[PDB]
Amino acid sequence: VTLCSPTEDDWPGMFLLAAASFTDFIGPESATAWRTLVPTDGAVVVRDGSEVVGMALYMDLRLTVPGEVVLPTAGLSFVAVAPTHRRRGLLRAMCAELHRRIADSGYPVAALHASEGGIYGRFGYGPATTLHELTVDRRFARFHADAPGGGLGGSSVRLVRPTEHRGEFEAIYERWRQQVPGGLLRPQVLWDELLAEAKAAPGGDRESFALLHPDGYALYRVDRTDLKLARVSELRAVTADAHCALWRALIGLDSMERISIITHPQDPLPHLLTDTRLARTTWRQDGLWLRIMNVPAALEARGYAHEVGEFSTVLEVSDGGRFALKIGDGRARCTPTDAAAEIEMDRDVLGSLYLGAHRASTLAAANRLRTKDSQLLRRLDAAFASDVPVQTAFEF
Amino acid sequence: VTLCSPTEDDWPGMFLLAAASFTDFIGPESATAWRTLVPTDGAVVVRDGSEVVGMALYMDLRLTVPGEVVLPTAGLSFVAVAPTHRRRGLLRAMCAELHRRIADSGYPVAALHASEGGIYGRFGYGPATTLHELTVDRRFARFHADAPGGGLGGSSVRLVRPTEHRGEFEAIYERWRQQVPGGLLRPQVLWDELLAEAKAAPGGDRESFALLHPDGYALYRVDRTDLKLARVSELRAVTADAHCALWRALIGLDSMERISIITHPQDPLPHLLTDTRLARTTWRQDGLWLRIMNVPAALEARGYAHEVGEFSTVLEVSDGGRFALKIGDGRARCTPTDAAAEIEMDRDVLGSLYLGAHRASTLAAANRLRTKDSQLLRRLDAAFASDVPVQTAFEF
Amino acid sequence: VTLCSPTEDDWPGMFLLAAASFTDFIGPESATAWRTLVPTDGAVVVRDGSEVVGMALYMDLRLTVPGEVVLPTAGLSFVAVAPTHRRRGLLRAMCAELHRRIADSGYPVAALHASEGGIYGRFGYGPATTLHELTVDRRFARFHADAPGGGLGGSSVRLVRPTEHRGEFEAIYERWRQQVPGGLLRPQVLWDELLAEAKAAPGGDRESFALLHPDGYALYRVDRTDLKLARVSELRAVTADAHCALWRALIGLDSMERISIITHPQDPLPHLLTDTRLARTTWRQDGLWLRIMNVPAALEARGYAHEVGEFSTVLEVSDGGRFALKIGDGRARCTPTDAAAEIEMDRDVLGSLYLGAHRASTLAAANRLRTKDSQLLRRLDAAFASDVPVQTAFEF
Amino acid sequence: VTLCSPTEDDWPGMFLLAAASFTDFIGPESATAWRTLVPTDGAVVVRDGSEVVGMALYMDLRLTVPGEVVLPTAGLSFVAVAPTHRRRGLLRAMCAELHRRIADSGYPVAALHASEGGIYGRFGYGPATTLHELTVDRRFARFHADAPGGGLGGSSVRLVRPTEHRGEFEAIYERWRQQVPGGLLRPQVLWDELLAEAKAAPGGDRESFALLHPDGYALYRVDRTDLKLARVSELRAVTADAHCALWRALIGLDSMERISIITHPQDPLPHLLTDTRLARTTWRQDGLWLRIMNVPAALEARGYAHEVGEFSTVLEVSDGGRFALKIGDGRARCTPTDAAAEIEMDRDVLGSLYLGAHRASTLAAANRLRTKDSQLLRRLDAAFASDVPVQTAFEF
Ligand SMILES: CC1=C(c2ccc(Cl)cc2)S(=O)(=O)N=C1NCCCN1CCc2ccccc2C1
Ligand SMILES: CC1=C(c2ccc(Cl)cc2)S(=O)(=O)N=C1NCCCN1CCc2ccccc2C1
Ligand SMILES: CC1=C(c2ccc(Cl)cc2)S(=O)(=O)N=C1NCCCN1CCc2ccccc2C1
Ligand SMILES: CC1=C(c2ccc(Cl)cc2)S(=O)(=O)N=C1NCCCN1CCc2ccccc2C1
Ligand SMILES: [Cl-]
Ligand SMILES: [Cl-]
Ligand SMILES: [Cl-]
Ligand SMILES: [Cl-]
Repeated sequence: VTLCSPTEDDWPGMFLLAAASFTDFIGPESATAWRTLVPTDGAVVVRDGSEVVGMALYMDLRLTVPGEVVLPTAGLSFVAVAPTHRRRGLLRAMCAELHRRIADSGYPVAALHASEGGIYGRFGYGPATTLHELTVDRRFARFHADAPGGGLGGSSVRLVRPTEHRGEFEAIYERWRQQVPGGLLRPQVLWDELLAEAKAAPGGDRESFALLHPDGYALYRVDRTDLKLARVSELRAVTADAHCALWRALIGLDSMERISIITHPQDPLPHLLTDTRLARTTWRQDGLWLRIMNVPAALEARGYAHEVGEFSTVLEVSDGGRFALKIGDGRARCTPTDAAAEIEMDRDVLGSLYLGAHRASTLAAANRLRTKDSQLLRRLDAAFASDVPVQTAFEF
Repeated sequence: VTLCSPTEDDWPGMFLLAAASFTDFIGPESATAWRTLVPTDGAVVVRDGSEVVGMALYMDLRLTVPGEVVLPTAGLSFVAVAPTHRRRGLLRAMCAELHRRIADSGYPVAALHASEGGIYGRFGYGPATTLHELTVDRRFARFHADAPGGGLGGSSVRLVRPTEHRGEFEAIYERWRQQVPGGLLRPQVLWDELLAEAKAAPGGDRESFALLHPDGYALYRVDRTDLKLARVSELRAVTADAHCALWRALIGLDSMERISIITHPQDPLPHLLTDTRLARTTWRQDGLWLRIMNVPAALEARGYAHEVGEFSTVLEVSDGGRFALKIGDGRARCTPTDAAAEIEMDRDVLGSLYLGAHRASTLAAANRLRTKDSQLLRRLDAAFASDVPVQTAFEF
Repeated sequence: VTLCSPTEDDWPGMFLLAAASFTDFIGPESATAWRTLVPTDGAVVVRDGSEVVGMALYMDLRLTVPGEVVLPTAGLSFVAVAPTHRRRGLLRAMCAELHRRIADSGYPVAALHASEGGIYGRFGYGPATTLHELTVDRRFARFHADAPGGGLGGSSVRLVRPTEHRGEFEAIYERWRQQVPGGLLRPQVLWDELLAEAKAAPGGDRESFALLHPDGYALYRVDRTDLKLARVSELRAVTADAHCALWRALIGLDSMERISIITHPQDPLPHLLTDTRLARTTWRQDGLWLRIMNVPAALEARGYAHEVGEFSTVLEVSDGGRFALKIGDGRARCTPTDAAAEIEMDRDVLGSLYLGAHRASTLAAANRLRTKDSQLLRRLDAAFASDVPVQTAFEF
Repeated sequence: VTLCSPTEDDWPGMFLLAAASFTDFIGPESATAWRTLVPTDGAVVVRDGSEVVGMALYMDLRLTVPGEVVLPTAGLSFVAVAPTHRRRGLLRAMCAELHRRIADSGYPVAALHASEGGIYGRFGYGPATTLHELTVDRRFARFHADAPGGGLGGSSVRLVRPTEHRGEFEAIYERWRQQVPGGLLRPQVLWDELLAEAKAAPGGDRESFALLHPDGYALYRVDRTDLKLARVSELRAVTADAHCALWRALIGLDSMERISIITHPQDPLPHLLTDTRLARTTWRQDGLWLRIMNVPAALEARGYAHEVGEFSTVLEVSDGGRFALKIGDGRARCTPTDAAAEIEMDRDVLGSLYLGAHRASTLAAANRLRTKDSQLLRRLDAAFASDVPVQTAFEF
């Protein structure tokens, strides 16, 4: 059993492993498109001794973090171990090799979407965004008097075919992703894939439509089995007017009983309606997971809340070093030290704090971060918070 | 049709209306116990012209708000209009009369639990706490290495009969409620009621048991139909050790598949486990609703976050006046002014901000609070936040 | 933490532990009745250091094994560890103490019903009977021309109240249990309990009725929620005529859609009908578990199939010794030896073979019993088989 | 209404009748492939008077029976009567004609799979194999210490594409079918059909994968709707090592919650696991049905258990004659006699005994076989039993 970078001849075997490992396997053609984001030496395989019995790779991504800072990010994906070779340490060996390559290549952070929640914490990844499914019973939905875009005249939203307005979606999404923590740059190939998913499939998904505003769009389709459910696959809005206008149009889908969307916990939708309860949370789960590869680079690159006054502390990451951390005027300086630690946490915990989705004091209450200073906790809560709520861009 | 305070002879008619209006009607005996919290002139009825066709009352409560400040609070309850007298303006008339009496009596706030989410916003109530149901598949649940109380020796938790340890539950709960925003004083009669609900009922609920720690307790029972589900009706813990220890014991219920609890969005439970996903959010809803009766009294009484630096603004509540609001050193001063408003919101919106459950910037994104200054929004978000997360005490 | 025999003062604490551990806890009064079968020193408890945090006991039973031989049998029951004291080795300590007492008292076998299937194998217990639920859609059920009791005249079965024919049920059951492997003597107190379960409960089970034949009876009741399902709680028949007659009567329950029974895999019911498929197997599970305490006493006491010719072998039980085993003329002699083993198995595997419910060759195919001689396997299969199929008497 | 052998021009009408009669109708192309197994004069049709209103045929098969003896077997299939011509005696007429041709052609046995369980007993067919669905919750599944193939090093199983390893599956299956009662020779055309079913269908079944061992294979696919269920369509293993290894790999399908298989009642899978209950029996049904066409040829051809000592009896089959039956040294001699019968049974009952799936004493308890000698019953039980458990090859 040996570990190495795959040659072109290894890819059919990798696709076989993938097809048997991921029920949602996107298939050879789509896999090949996403492959254009995998750098040279971004992939490892494990051959028996011959067929591939393990694989993993990362893609070159661009992640927005608080303060509208964009970080090069290694996006782990296509991770699989053959059902015949479980419990043999293959995942650990593959992850170790990739992390070495990712660190040596100069990525400050790595990221992934987790197939299960109990696997990646031990490799330093913490859940950093939260997915929130809202299901609206639109038959009762009525907008509040305060909601934007309620006046007389024409509507600002248009019902369109997705493939005919690619440029407008691209430009709107590019604006969104640069200003929202969790945003990812979506390259041309991923727009090819997205629009391909928009068309109907025989025995599969129904046709997708779009609602288009100058400052926002929604892509939706009727559910394949529940014909009174419309599923919004993606809603991106850059202003409050655009967000409200798009939801007015969606609630105008009179043939539907329910509209569902995977969104974030701070989606203002419930407050747009006269009955906030109509926007039911039907599902909650971790979204993006983060491993901080370089602690000082990551902590210095991020913007911090201006409201908290300047403060200094000493942070130890359980293996990843000890640092004097000074935060003031929305910026951090993070330098080596051997002074006594005031805060301790595992590497994964820092990932969970990093985008502002989890509060330091909540993690402290579970003893995932240790300190004897509750004032320090309040300061970390406040500093690491994000002005603009953390969102999830797209799964990879 | 006339409106007045009920006499003793009106109560049988009120119980009839209640039994037909609330499927969860606690019954005459329990209603009579809760009645001991209703002040003289705390109730109104509407007679036809004779039977009672409308009723409403408030109870004298004590609500903890951020900064561990306890406010006298009028708790609206037992609100009903006969199915024969709908759409006749009875609710509006009853609420107006009660609010007048509540304001004249000197309550700074009123509160309630809403039967539906679309009714009480127009009377000035905003949802101020959030209920979060977690369902844990305990068969996979394993505690993180970091979690408290994992070492060798004896356990600190005892399995006990609720009725034999009333004093210990009372004292633990009293500690909890004084330090947590949303906490309510639970008087002797409500402990009588709680322990009465603990016993089994023929054809009804099963017997309740308790898990008792020096600094926490849990009350639970097996679900009446799903015999592999244990429902935690109440878990109150004053330290992280107590909270973890109680959950270790609950996950030790080997005869169960699932443990469910109605808790709050910042419950650290998910982070106690090696797989955070096992703590599934199965339900989300508004808890306590708040109407601020006196804006300056309420805003001055509350503690504010020390992290935000001193700032001043002008707040208009849509009918309830305009105020110069100065916040600094964790305190507010709130005085009358005719200077131009920098922030505007309806009265209900202020209730939703008041305990820290909803962010000003989220409400702004729905246009429920209007300002042209985003720095001011960040400052309000930070100031109104609560060090200790907002929780829900008990339904009334 | 200490282990000892309970005093009278320990029983309230034991009932508390029981009520919290067994959702089907029969309650103090019934527990007290079953207690009459627990010998002096038949119970152990574990106190903290004080409350009981662990308990286990055995009852004095009489088990029929093949050849209509009745063995004194220690029936483990009421086994529980507090949810607060899991993973502390309490079960292992309690089982070790009880097994020592059971062995020293002279029981050749111990037995139990398992709450879960993965717990008791490591303590030497193997599943020895198989429960088979049959559900008959009686609306299509038609008896085969060959089936007994189809001729003209009066019926031999009577519809009766269970409490008025106790003596007849007792005598029929006593005949059944003496001739069927798996049969248990049912003492007077267990008949008191059975007939008490026969009456209706407010909000609980419906009233039970009986169908009575000179050589058989059935006890049944309509399901509490599914009113078109009749559940046969117990059917005991000593002749084929009685068994068929009782099923003719049950299929005569014209108000029902379905009749269900927990029976054994060799129940002839399917073959009584013109469509064997109508007797659907809706559930399959282990029934009685057996631990052979004394290998030679147990193997010598049992009758063996006369069809297999005399043969000799050497059997090793993984800890419980090595024996020269000679089987011929339906009898075994089983003596100590140090000669090379021809068959090896763990103690639990022998329990699974002992009543004839599992074939040696099936267990060999899972490598639970090791031999290099397939002729020996065939001989063991044949010898250990039971003329009269293995059944399950009652749960304890 | 006349009955005759179909001409080429009758087949479109037969396919129409088939498409309207079998919801699982394999379609014209597949029907045409299976047709290659139908001998000249192996089919009958009934025309109105013109369209076909009835049809039936048999295929030339090779069935393995105990003692690894292979018998030519007429496999009835494609049996249908038009919904317009029910209750007209068409089935009886078609079956009578085919049985005459089958008997005259020299087949000792005929066989079928029954659409319903109440139809074929009256034509002499008895259910002779038993299908057992096991559903494994693989998330809890852990192998016993005794289970084969648990040691260190590489795995012996490979994950492969079915179409690329046809030869290896063929050879493994050929070994299996020759040594297992119930085995059927699978000709080249049926391997063409099987591998065609392996590919994905748009709006239909998902792609199939294989797990390949030198001495065994499994074919499986994810369920089309339940994406956490993997269905094993076929598992064939010639050694215990191969069977265990294949199940280790299947339980290694970490993306699945459950693995299901249609197997037989003696599958050792449950005993491979530390918790035998995890292998849940979720479904039970008759598999292959057998009609013995020639009683002495069938009874003489079969091998019998060597364990039972030589014995003689007189068997009457209700229409099919009376015979002196002598069984000894694993062989039977079966000759005509007019001596008094000691055992009587219908022809279908003998089919149910023939492969060892049903015990003579179980059938006696339902009065489906009559004798006044219980020693004789024990001898028949033992003699007709099969060393190697009866299995079901493939449906036809
Ligand atoms: C984009 C994508 C793939 C892909 C394919 C080829 C290449 Cl070169 C790169 C990525 S995929 O793995 O086929 N499933 C994809 N998307 C669906 C949901 C994401 N899942 C997938 C399962 C899996 C497995 C380990 C780790 C994470 C996740 C997150
Ligand atoms: C404590 C209680 C009552 C009560 C009874 C008598 C007296 Cl004097 C005071 C309170 S109750 O109304 O019978 N239902 C109670 N509890 C159950 C859940 C609370 N629901 C109840 C329905 C209802 C109706 C309007 C407004 C709020 C809510 C919140
Ligand atoms: C008869 C009986 C009990 C009993 C009570 C008191 C005395 Cl002194 C003896 C027996 S019981 O434990 O309350 N549940 C009983 N019957 C219901 C089903 C049996 N279950 C029960 C759960 C359990 C727990 C460990 C081991 C086995 C089994 C098998
Ligand atoms: C192989 C096969 C057919 C076939 C087709 C053409 C020829 Cl020439 C021979 C066989 S089939 O009848 O179309 N359905 C087949 N298989 C599916 C399951 C089997 N069912 C089928 C329904 C049916 C109808 C009566 C008797 C038995 C069974 C057992
Ligand atoms: Cl989002
Ligand atoms: Cl709460
Ligand atoms: Cl039984
Ligand atoms: Cl099979």
